[PDB]
Amino acid sequence: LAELDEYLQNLNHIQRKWVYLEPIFGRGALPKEQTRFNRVDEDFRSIMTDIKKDNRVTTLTTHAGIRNSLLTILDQLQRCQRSLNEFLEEKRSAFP
Amino acid sequence: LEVINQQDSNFITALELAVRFGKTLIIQEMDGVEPVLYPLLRRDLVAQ
Amino acid sequence: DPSQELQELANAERSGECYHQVAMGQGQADLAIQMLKECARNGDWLCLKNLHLVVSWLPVLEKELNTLQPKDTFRLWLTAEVHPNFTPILLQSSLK
Amino acid sequence: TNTGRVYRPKDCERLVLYLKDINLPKLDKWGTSTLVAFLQQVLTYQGFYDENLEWVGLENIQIVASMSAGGRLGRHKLTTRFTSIVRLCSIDYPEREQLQTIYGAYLEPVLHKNLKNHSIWGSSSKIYLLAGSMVQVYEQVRAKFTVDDYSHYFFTPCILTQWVLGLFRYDLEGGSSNHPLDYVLEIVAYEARRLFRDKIVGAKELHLFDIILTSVFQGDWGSDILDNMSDSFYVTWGARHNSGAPGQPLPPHGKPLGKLNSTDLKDVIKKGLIHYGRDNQNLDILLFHEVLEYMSRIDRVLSFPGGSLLLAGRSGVGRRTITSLVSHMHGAVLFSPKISRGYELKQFKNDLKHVLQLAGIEAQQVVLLLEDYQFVHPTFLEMINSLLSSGEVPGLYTLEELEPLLLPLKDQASQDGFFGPVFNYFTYRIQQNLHIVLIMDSANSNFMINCESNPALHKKCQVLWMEGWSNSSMKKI
Amino acid sequence: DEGIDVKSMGRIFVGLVKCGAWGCFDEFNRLEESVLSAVSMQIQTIQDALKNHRTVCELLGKEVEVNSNSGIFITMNPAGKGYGGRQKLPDNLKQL
Amino acid sequence: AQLAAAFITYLSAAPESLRKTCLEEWTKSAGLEKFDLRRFLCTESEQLIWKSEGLPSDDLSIENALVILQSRVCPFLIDPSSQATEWLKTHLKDSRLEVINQQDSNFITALELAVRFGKTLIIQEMDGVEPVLYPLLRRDLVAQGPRYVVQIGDKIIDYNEEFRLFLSTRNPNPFIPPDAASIVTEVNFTTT
Amino acid sequence: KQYTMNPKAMPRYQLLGHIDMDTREWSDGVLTNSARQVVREPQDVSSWIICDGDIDPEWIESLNSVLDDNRLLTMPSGERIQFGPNVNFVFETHDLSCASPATISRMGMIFLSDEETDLNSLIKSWLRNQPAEYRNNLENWIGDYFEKALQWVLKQNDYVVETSLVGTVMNGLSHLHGCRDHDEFIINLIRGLGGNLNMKSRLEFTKEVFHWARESPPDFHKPMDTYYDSTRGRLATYVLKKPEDLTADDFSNGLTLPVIQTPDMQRGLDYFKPWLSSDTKQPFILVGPEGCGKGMLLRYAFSQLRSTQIATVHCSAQTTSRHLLQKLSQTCMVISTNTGRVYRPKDCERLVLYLKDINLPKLDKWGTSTLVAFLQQVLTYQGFYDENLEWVGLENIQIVASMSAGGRLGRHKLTTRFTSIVRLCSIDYPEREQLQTIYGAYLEPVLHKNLKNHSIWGSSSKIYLLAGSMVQVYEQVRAKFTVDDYSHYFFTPCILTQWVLGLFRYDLEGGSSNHPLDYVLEIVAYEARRLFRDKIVGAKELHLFDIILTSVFQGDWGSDILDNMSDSFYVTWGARHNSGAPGQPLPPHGKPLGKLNSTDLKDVIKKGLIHYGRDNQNLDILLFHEVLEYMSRIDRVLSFPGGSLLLAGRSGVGRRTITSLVSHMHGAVLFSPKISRGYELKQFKNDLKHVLQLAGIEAQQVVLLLEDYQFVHPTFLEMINSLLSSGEVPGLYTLEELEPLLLPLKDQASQDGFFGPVFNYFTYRIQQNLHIVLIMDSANSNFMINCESNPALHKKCQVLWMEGWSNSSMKKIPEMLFSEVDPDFLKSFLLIHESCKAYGA
Ligand SMILES: Nc1ncnc2c1ncn2[C@@H]1O[C@H](COP(=O)(O)OP(=O)(O)O)[C@@H](O)[C@H]1O
Ligand SMILES: Nc1ncnc2c1ncn2[C@@H]1O[C@H](COP(=O)(O)OP(=O)(O)O)[C@@H](O)[C@H]1O
Ligand SMILES: Nc1ncnc2c1ncn2[C@@H]1O[C@H](COP(=O)(O)OP(=O)(O)O)[C@@H](O)[C@H]1O
Repeated sequence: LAELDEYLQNLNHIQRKWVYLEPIFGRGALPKEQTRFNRVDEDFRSIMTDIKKDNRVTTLTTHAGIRNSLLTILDQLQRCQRSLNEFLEEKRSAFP
Repeated sequence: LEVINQQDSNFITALELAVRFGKTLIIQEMDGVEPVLYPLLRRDLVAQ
Repeated sequence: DPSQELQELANAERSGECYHQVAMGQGQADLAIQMLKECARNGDWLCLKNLHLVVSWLPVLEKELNTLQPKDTFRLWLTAEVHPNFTPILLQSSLK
Repeated sequence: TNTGRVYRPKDCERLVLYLKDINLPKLDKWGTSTLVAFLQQVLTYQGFYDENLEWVGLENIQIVASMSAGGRLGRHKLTTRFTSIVRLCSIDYPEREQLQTIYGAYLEPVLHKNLKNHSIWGSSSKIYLLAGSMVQVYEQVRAKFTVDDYSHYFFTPCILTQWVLGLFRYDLEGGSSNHPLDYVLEIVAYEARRLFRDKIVGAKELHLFDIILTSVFQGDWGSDILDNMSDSFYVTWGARHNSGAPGQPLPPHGKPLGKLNSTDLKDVIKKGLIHYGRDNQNLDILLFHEVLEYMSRIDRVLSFPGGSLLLAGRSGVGRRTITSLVSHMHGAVLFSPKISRGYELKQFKNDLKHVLQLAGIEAQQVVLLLEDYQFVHPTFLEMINSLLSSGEVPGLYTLEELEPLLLPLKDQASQDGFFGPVFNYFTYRIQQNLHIVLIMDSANSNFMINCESNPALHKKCQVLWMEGWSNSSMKKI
Repeated sequence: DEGIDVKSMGRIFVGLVKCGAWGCFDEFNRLEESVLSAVSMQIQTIQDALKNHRTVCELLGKEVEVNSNSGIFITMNPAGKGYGGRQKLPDNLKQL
Repeated sequence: AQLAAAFITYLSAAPESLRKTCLEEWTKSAGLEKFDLRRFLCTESEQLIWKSEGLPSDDLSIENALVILQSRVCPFLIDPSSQATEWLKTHLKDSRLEVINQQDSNFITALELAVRFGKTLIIQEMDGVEPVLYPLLRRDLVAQGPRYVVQIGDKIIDYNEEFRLFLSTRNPNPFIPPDAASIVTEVNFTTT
Repeated sequence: KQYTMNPKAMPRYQLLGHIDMDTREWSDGVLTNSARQVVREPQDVSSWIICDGDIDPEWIESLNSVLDDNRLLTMPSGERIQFGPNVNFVFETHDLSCASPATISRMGMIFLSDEETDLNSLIKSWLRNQPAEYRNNLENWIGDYFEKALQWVLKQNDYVVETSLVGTVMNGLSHLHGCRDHDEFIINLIRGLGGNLNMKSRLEFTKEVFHWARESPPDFHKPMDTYYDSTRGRLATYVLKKPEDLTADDFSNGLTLPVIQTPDMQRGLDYFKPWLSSDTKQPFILVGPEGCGKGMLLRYAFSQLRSTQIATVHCSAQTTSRHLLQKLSQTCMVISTNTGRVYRPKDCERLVLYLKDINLPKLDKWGTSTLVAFLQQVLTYQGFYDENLEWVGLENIQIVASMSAGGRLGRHKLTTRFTSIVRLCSIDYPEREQLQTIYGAYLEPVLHKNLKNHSIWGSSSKIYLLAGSMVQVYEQVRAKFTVDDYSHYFFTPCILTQWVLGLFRYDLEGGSSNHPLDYVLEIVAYEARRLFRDKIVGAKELHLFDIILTSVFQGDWGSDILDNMSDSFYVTWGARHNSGAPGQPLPPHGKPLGKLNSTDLKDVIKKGLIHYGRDNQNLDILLFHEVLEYMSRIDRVLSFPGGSLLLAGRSGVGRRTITSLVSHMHGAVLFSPKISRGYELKQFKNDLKHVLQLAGIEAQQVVLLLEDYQFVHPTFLEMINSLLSSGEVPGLYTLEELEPLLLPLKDQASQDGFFGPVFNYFTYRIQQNLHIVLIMDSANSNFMINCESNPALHKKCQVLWMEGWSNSSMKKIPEMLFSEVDPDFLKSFLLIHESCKAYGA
């Protein structure tokens, strides 16, 4: 249970942030951002395909080392946030 | 002048004194070209 | 408050808004020196204010006063408060 | 586990040890290598006797090794015990009709990243024809030279790959629309000249190679295209948009190059020479055509990411003098170990730890310099052979001394996109940020042995053949 | 509170002059002292832009568009016998 | 010689009433109530040559210019108006000289050149005693055969025998601790 | 849904959040995170953010907009988080002396009193937690003995550390559970209550308790020492236990000294024994006057244990959370159970954090230390908010801290929150009849490791008499001097211990059978002279001290024994068996010493001075009596394992010159950081890493040298204070940079017999192999502050008082500048200088 709790409590973060950051990089594609987010896209959709295969909840305890996959996806999303700072200030200057 | 032997115990110390004080140096029992004595035999002079 | 009299004097004697002023606070000193040099070259005036808070800045100010080569009609206006541990050298080289 | 301790790959399922060379390790005086005996033990019994008196198993490991055909020297033959356990096959050289297609489809985009929409370049029959011409050159050069002449007439299509990836360096802009055949063909001929030509020893072979090159360029188009650009010097010192020193990470194709003159390069050399003699020994360097050639050739290789040199020449001629000057003009730190009485190998290991630390942590562009009088113990060429070929020095660091040192690299490792552990990133930074210079005398007795006994020592680094001034310039001195 | 940056107050002021809302700066007393001094120059610039009916003011480099139905207020206590650690406001800033 | 040494080694700091009282007490202590010292130590021709350049003609200025005969230690010029400094860098024209400012960009480089080449060095805008200049103001000379080297920060630098160091000051207070004042002799140009 | 902050332990920028200054990047905080977690939750919730900590206005006024009529929390970035109709904040606290009445009028309030509490209603539940084998007798004895003894203690109110009522109750109770009979229960009650009083009241407390008990013991004289035994039913005999295991191998470590089991040490152990057993997990704090015997006795009780793991941390005026956190996390596992990650001691069962000083850390300007607030958080809630936004628990940790009585300056007082949670008592100075026995039983074996079978020495009445004489000296010196004179008239029996362990250094061989009284008594008087005398400033006090010393030696035996050995110089340079440099590990008592002469020492100095001027600056050093004295005194302290000096004197006199010479003559490397323009603290950290690496790996004897002009940033004295006192520099190395560096030490760690981890061995090598020299000017302005603000800076290192040459030697200096009317010149020089001293000379 100590493993399964941390795995779920990371995967919900990853799901929410991926749902957030799909359409922005989809619409205004700058490729230096796009390569980053495509690698994160691949690393998430590859996990979710194997969850589509077997949906038993204790399979996440017995996948092929998912822990570093989850932590690296979170870290790369943090870094693309730090890349998005400039565009955030652009839209903040847009609408008051 | 100072004259020194090759297989001698105080070689590098006396070599330092001969480079500093401006001696004229003669070495006795050389068996070839020492590894130490290459930039001194060449010209390797950084200025201060 | 001397500021209104200085403003009316700068409006009377000069025109085109040559009057430039900078208060002294956290993060204004290193642009204060640049504006000091620039308005020394331009010959325009400069009004520093509140030189009783930044007490460990005034050696830089007296060094730059000794160093610079002003023009004609340049006038430097200060504004300080009564404060122990002040520096004598700029008190020597000023009206009070 | 139960039944003895075991090793298992972390965070994966099928770890793959990719052994690069199998013919190359060393027999004893009976014919049995300990390496191939060890791998026979592993692939038969899935374990090994580790030291401190305990068997240690393995769990999930493949071994996929490589080799060349046992033709040359230094290629031992394998025992039949190790051969018939595991699988094998063979493959052949990509032939000419294939290589024309490979390098046509390389030569179209690297050209067409600029001037894509212009007159003659485009409509890629000509792009195919240039590649076919270079393949014809490569084939006739391999037809006229062999390995029985000297230790290093190396000819693989690695040369063609490095050749056609050299062309990022040149201002091929063509906005000022030239002739424009000559402006790019002379560029091509110069790059081919400084790749193929500068390793041929005898003068008559140099003249034969000139006849080959000219006969190709005339059989492809008419005559008289190479004619007179022998005074050209494509050097870093002057190009489009002022090549011009800051910018300590390197470009992916080195600093770009541009056309110059002789006398202008003379003034640039004199300026940098004055600035060198300020803080060094004041140099009484003369000038003649060959020194201009030599400094151009050292610049256009030391301004490449991961370049090294083998300087084979007579004694007495200036080689360390010109390389010290170019190392000062490009701001790279030059380092050479200063020998003393008590030479060891521990000394050399500490100096290599110094250089590797600086060049692989602080991203600084470094030039390492070893000459003949410093190789005072016979394993030094082997360490330099490894550090040239791979990027590591084996058995140098321990395990505990890598995490407090590579610990400040995880951040840039995270931001850059490079995955795996931190040590591969460290090795990649060393491969990008470290230059090696070997000055070796030509007519030393041990030169043939120390060019045959380290094969990467003439596969990694370009080998300039400095031996012999002209008859013309010794008159002018 | 806490002594926040003068750029951090500057961006708040940019938001207030672009939207048109009354900043009711509760507890303007307890703020770090030199921050008050730089804020004084900022407020003076904004109030000049209001009084001369200016459409384009300029602080922190950019040309921030100021709104005509704007406004700034503070609320504070006097630093009496038991009102804790609060620093006394500058005289210039009181004159605004 | 006792009186002439005691004046130099003590009283270049005190106000002139203390100079008068102490010289009178010492002069009565010896018993020779005549016998002044500014004529004993210098003659008329050197005084008028010093006056020919811009030295102030007071008793205080001339006695202060007599105290910088001292070369056991470094002289320290407290000087509100820069006439005495102009005079000293006037009549030290003949030997080698460089003059540098305190808050200057090339301070340590020019300091290295002044220690090596054997210059005579004058520093303008000193605000006290620098942390760098402590072993040079003291005696810290490790020998390398016949020569001597001295520590300046991280470098190792040859101490040329022609090294003479003076330094000016624009405000009587700042700055001496009681550690960098027992090696540096202090001179106060004052209007009396 | 409960969220629990403690707002004083963590710093402000973690609590309320803050901004990275250069990046403009909002870092989150603790209760900003908690506010986001509560506004996530749906409408059918309720949550109570609780701030169980003390109150300062400069953070509690940050919540005025939350506790408003409005309901809103604001970030400094401009982000503003609302709140619904659900949330409440609950502020447990102690008092509101320091809160502005905006908050007091802003929020609701509940009051409690000391009249509403029911003591019996807490006695009953504790009685209900008893295992039903003694409860009849315990209730029968509590119900008629407890209330009288509680109300009499609340009547006296002479208790040394301030507690509430509940605290006095728990101190009374936690020394009881497991009494058998009535006479044992009386003594358990006495040890429960009377530990918090002082000795003016403890005696009559015992008198009234035994008198209003059944009977009186046979301990009618000094009744503090009644030893109830379970075996016979004995009440009281105080017996002295003398050891007989005494060699010089016991004294090899400076610590682990042989504890003489005196009755007061038995009373301390009888106090300690009920609380350190594995059934009563109790935190407790000793109180003692400074230098009395706390750490030694607590280490003895640590050694009596079974499977513990001691980790002593010396706290000081800079000790924060992260220092104890890393001292824990070096020797403690990280195992991830359910309900959050936790820490567990490796390879043991009961880890003990031994906090050395509690009065000494630093208040802010309201009165609340963050250290004691953090330890309050730990001892109440068994966890802490680690950074990177995650609660982290603890599992099996005691806290046994120490302190001195709050008499001097730099000793703050403790809050009553932290005092009445945990246990305490106090102990007293070992008095004179005890100390005579301690140092008699020290002075017999260290003498009798040689000349054991001879004439006068032996028949240990004389050995007792010498110790009694030195105790008389120590008492009269403490009678004639105080701390109001200067910062450093330090007088604990640590001085007597260092004094009588100095006597290993001397050739007391006596094979050539002397007088032999004078040969050892002059040795004793010289050691006493160079320990006590050389820190007295004024000359008249020096003469008074001479009268004291001589009056003692004459009142003990006749007259005229000290008479004329002022020309003696016990120096390393010459002894028995040719002291004489190799031998880089040090002897356990330093290099041995021996008698010399003046002129012979002059030749030894001239030889070493020639050899120094060979490879250095050639020195024009003169000679007079005072320089001979000064070089002898520097040698006899720098030839001690772990010695350091504080050189307090005028400027200009040679101090670095003599210490550089003695550092060359003993072959020790001398190191001093050479300042440049860009001074930093990173520079100083790298230079300290250099010195610590050399001196703690390569076993080399090193002399470190710092002077006044190098302290260019005000934390340098604090780092030197720590590196003197403990042996470590806190927060210097990381965790990863200790294993590839201490990795070559496990082999000698295995062979030598030293256990525990490798880092304690590294610290022990640094404590044996590193000398510190501080040259400080006397009449600097900051000298008093930097002798008062670092207390170990005059407890660790011996302080020589170099100020002022004689009148006699300043006459002799020109006479040595004469050949290299005569007396009238010389006496004129002296009078000129004596008149010129009134301006700085
Ligand atoms: N082109 C040149 N003009 C003038 N001097 C030269 C030239 N080439 C070499 N030298 C002389 O050669 C010396 C340096 O030789 P070096 O570079 O050490 O030879 P190597 O490279 O074989 O070790 C210098 O003193 C220099 O004067
Ligand atoms: N009963 C005793 N017998 C012998 N020596 C003692 C006794 N009590 C105290 N001492 C001496 O007093 C010293 C007490 O040190 P301690 O009080 O632990 O230092 P601190 O006050 O810094 O904790 C010990 O080193 C020991 O030598
Ligand atoms: N006893 C002495 N005999 C001769 N010279 C001395 C003596 N004591 C000090 N000096 C002089 O003092 C100078 C060194 O002073 P220093 O030791 O630096 O003072 P401090 O220890 O206060 O820094 C040397 O030049 C030395 O000539």
